[PDB]
Amino acid sequence: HNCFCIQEVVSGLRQPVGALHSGDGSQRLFILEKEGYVKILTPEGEIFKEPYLDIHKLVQSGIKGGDERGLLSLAFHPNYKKNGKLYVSYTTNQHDHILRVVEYTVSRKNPHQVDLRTARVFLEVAELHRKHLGGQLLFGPDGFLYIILGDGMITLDDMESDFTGSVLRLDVDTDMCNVPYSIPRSNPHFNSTNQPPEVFAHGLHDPGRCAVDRHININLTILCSDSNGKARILQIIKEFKPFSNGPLVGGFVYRGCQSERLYGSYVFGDRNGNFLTLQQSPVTKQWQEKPLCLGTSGSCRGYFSGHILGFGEDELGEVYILSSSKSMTQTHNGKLYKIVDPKRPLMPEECRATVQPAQTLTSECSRLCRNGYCTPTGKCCCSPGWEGDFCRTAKCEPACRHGGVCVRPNKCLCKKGYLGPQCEQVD
Amino acid sequence: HNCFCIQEVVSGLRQPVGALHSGDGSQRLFILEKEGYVKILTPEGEIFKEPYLDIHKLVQSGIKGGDERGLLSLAFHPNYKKNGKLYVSYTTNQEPHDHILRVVEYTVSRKNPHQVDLRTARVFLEVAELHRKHLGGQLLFGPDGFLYIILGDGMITLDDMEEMDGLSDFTGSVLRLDVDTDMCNVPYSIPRSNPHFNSTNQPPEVFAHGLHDPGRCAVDRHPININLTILCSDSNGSSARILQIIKGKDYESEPSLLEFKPFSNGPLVGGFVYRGCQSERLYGSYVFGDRNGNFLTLQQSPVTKQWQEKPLCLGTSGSCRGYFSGHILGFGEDELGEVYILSSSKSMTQTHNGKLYKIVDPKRPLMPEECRATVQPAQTLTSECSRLCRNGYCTPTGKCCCSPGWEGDFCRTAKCEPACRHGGVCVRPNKCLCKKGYLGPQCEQVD
Amino acid sequence: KHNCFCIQEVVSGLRQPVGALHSGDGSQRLFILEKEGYVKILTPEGEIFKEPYLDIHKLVQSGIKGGDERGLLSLAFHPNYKKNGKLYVSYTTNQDHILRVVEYTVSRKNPHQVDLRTARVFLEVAELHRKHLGGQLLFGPDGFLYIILGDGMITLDDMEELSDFTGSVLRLDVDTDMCNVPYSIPRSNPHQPPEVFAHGLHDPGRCAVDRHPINLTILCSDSSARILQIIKGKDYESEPSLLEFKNGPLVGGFVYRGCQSERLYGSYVFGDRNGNFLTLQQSPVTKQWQEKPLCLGTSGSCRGYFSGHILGFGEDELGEVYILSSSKSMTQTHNGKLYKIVDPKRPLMPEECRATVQPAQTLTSECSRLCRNGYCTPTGKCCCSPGWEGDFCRTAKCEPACRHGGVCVRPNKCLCKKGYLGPQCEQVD
Ligand SMILES: O=C(O)[C@@H]1O[C@@H](O[C@H]2[C@H](O)[C@@H](COS(=O)(=O)O)O[C@H](O[C@H]3[C@H](O)[C@@H](OS(=O)(=O)O)[C@H](O[C@H]4[C@H](O)[C@@H](NS(=O)(=O)O)[C@@H](O[C@H]5[C@H](O)[C@@H](OS(=O)(=O)O)[C@H](O[C@H]6[C@H](O)[C@@H](NS(=O)(=O)O)[C@@H](O[C@H]7[C@H](O)[C@@H](OS(=O)(=O)O)[C@H](O[C@H]8[C@H](O)[C@@H](NS(=O)(=O)O)[C@@H](O)O[C@@H]8COS(=O)(=O)O)O[C@H]7C(=O)O)O[C@@H]6COS(=O)(=O)O)O[C@H]5C(=O)O)O[C@@H]4COS(=O)(=O)O)O[C@H]3C(=O)O)[C@@H]2NS(=O)(=O)O)[C@H](OS(=O)(=O)O)[C@@H](O)[C@@H]1O
Repeated sequence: HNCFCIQEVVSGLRQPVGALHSGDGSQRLFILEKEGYVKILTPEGEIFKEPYLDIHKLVQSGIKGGDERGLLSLAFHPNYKKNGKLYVSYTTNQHDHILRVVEYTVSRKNPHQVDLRTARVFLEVAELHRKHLGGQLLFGPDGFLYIILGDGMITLDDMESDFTGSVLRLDVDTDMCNVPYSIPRSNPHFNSTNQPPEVFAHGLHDPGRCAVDRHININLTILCSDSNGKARILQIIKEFKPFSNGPLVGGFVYRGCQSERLYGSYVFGDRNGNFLTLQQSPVTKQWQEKPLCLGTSGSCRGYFSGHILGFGEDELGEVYILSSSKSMTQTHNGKLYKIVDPKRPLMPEECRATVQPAQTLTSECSRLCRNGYCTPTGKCCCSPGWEGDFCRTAKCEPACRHGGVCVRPNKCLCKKGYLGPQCEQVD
Repeated sequence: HNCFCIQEVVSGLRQPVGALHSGDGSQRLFILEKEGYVKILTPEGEIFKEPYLDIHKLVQSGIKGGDERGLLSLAFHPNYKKNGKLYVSYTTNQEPHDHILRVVEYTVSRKNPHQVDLRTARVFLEVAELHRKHLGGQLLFGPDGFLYIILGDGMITLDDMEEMDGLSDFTGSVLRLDVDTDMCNVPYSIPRSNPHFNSTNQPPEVFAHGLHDPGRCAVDRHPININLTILCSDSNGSSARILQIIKGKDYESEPSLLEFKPFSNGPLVGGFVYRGCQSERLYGSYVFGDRNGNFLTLQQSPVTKQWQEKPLCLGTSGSCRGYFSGHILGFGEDELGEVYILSSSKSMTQTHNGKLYKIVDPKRPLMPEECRATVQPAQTLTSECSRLCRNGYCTPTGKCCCSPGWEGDFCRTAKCEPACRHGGVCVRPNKCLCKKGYLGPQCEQVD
Repeated sequence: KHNCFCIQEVVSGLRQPVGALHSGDGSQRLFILEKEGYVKILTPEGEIFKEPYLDIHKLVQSGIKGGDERGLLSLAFHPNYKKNGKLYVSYTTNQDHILRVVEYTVSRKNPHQVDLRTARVFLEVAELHRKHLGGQLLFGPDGFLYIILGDGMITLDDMEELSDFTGSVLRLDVDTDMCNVPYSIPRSNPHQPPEVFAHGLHDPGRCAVDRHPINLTILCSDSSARILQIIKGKDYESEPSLLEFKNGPLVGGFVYRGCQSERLYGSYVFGDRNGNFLTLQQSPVTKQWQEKPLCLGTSGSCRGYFSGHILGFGEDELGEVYILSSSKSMTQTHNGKLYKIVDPKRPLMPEECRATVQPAQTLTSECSRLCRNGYCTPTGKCCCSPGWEGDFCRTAKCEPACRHGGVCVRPNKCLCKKGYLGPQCEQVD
């Protein structure tokens, strides 16, 4: 057989929706739980007791299976190793609910938990329903943040926002302390003032997890599965197939090292673990499906528990399955499964990488900027009432007098003998 | 009424940390900048363009407020007018540890009395440091002629010591070295009066220990039947305490000479003993002050011999004002004995506008008849050592210590080992200039 | 150099300071004059108020070239300013140009700002050139206003006309009740136009004015150096200096009547552009004038020099004197400085020189409180605007008069009784 196999890595999870790495060399795997938690899995296989991110109070999650509200996606800044920037999309309530896209920053004190005080709202998408929400975040090799939103089943209500069913592309590397993101010049509606500049492409309804090929001859490829009504696949570069009888969870482009034959393949799978591969003809540019099969080889088995909720990718490129059921949710037993090529060793010699354990932030901005926030580029944006280079000097208007010092905004520390808000009074 | 006043002398300084004179009669004031500069203020009120000392590349200085790294202290040898010797303590990181607190000896340029010859650096001590607070390192000479070094505890915990990675037996102690030595191996010798000079357990340099985060210490010279008095402010952990320094005491287990809750604007920056001339009433008094210019006087009860704090007030009299800009960073004393405060703020640092302020007694003239002194302008080095000793270094006493490969009274003759042969001349150490007919590194072979 | 004085910097960041003075209201404020047309307040604690005391830089024509004397020239506070808030200002404007002397009044709402609407033009002297302008304002111990004007004109220019006032010392009485003319002529004036008290000056520096003398004394410098004593009805053309001395010509002078310096009391001090000072003192024995040099020397922080060139002098309410300096370099950098003269032989605050600040109060006179449709004379009489009459000008005047019992509410506006129409209620309905 040419089949692959599924190996259980961890269990005891709650409604896992995805997993990914930070690209800092630490080979940590960050697991997303719908209720609003992000947990760390170390390379030795331990789950840290303290969540990396706990926002379950902010997050509105649904009870019933099929309620898509919750924590949707996470993307680490391409330069997270130096600036500790990460991005999160979740649902909350204030007009049913509102889909947020927020930036967070890792604690300068602890590289394994996020400083919750560093939240910055980037986008707030008004939502009217609880399905077709999308919410995937990813960075392209251009360095830009892509946001993939469903349509939220809005149509006649649209006549009465404007971001649903589109792929947004923001530039998070801005110096303007006014706006959290700037629009890249390449966007199709930059400075048009008729369509939103953030919109890069539209027309999505209920997209699954999109496969992201990163490859020279082409910069970036995003393939999405989509099921408006009972499936179709869509390409964004720099209707694609008549397959039937499926509802696809999503897909990935395998760039791992354990499987030689799977390299470069687009893999898609449905709720029940039926996997297919997509192959484009370089000659005819037409897409074709071949099933990918699972079979048991010792410990790694040709099956897994429950239903697929999302996919994972570690820093070495190996891909994962995240599963749960209605039985596994109340029992608090979601699982993380690795996809293995049983034809190949578990650690082929060429696939070894040395763990570089995660270090605290070393950048000049995080170290000295305290009365404001740090942009991903490093500019320290001061809070109101501060103006230093790192916002360390307070502003007092009117100025402190009789030698007073402006210690905090509009607060004068007077010398003995001088009173009043600006030390203007004598005796 | 009975207040003092504060007079601005110069501005445009960069994070000044202290000021002092060289005792050579020139009435120059040397101002210390944290980033690693020493500037000269002439008696006529001029700041020289060229710094007296520029070691800002050597110096590791800190950005954060509360980051104490930088140029810490300076002390002129008691005989600087004759030998041009000065001592400097700064933090650097060029040699495990966080940074290293060095105490170095420099010597004024023999061509220019207003610049120090940077090539004459001699490292005396290198104290490994682990943190960036409680590390203050004040340098001063007592009337014994010895160099006192006052080091904080560098916030080094007891478990840090159990590894003894960087020896740092010196933190939290007062070191006392004898710099007037002739041994060219060691830079300083230990005075026999030291309490541990033979003890193989305690360090011989340690004169007293038990300090944590001491401010600038007041140095009375009695210029009261005792030879030496040194008072330091100290923060045991907030409830500021003041300490008298006497041979071989441990100030975790020694009574603090006074304890008073702070004024809440800041802990005590430090203090001085006023031996100036402009103010009659202030003579002999111990003054201490906090970050915000709250000044105290220490007065002993003749009845109980107990010390007590008494406040001093500031008030405006024309140009002389009862306030000043920013926060106190350090103190100053000129050659006539008048005391100064150096101030800066967060706003004054980026503007590069630290200031030097003179403390004035407005009840007295600015130049009372008796306080007049004649300026003796600084002269270049005339000592026999600086003039003739060229292949080595000069000890503060005058002995010329040769570099490896040199000998002579003033190290003027090179050494060749093995010696040059057949009339050859030893021109540089281990280089023979042979006469024609004789070859080889020592002219040993005959042709 | 045992007897020198010293210079202590008080404030900087000024722009072309030309003088400083106090208001004699007990507040110990020091009012600094900036050439471009500003007057700034320096508090005794050494602060400069953000808002100027007087901002007339739009009205003022000031000069660019070094040696162009146009700008704000002088300021003098009325001797009773604490009660009536009257001040006088001399500046140049061009509507070559015209040297104006105007009266202002401190805002009834704010004692630290001048009500710009209370201007009263007293004199308008036509000028033809930009040098030799003088224009010093001062009140003598007689209570009269003295105005000291230079002359930048030539005889050919006189015939082509305009100013009967240039090169004279005018003496006006500002304490008048006549609402027609802003000033009346004192009977003692030698009555040249009646305003002239003495004439014949050319290019005078700042004149010293002694108080606490039995006599009246005003000394002026004039262009080795020439100094003049001013007396009623005197022609100073071709008149010798009091003494011969001798280096720049003299900027001006003052009489030290301060308290910090014992030895300097009663002396006249003069200085040139570069800080070379001389002193004139009358001998108590023979009443004769005598010259003594005054030197500057460093005493610790107090220094025997200063930056740039002297532009004018200052005097605070306690009588201590000041130097105002700038250079061609300090003007572009916008860094003029105010320097205090100190006697280092004496304490900075001698026991006997202490005075308590009486902070400035809003106007309390009956006139400023009740006179609303006119202006207040320094005496207290309320002078009505056209179309108003009465003790406090509170009753409007209607011409022709209102008829049929109508009430004259606003000037030439009748409030008619029911049954009567028209601008004077002349028509019956
Ligand atoms: O403000 C205030 O005040 C408020 O507050 C609050 O409140 C709330 C709360 O909260 C909640 C809770 O909470 S807690 O606390 O408790 O936690 O509650 C509430 O609410 C909620 C609830 O729930 C309710 O209400 S009440 O009142 O009632 O209670 C509601 O709910 C709802 C929902 O919402 C809806 N949805 S939507 O979307 O529309 O909106 C619905 O649901 C439905 C649907 O359908 C679904 O869902 S989802 O999610 O998905 O969307 C589900 O479904 C299901 C079904 O039904 C079933 N069936 S049965 O019959 O069994 O029943 C199943 O399935 C099935 C079927 O049939 C199929 O399927 S399908 O898809 O098609 O449908 C299939 O078929 C099959 C067959 O069957 C066979 N045959 S036989 O015969 O044998 O059977 C064969 O043929 O085979 C086939 C196959 O086929 S295929 O497909 O495969 O080809 O299958 C079957 C089976 O069985 O298997 O199942 C499903 C699933 O399930 S689950 O579990 O997931 O669910 O569901 C449904 C139902 O209905 O159930 O509806 C619901 C109900 O409604 S009513 O009417 O009732 O109203 O609402 C909710 C909400 O959310 O709200 C409360 N309220 S109150 O007022 O009451 O108080 C809140 O807040 S928070 O914070 O919480 O948020 C709010 O409200 C406010 O704020």
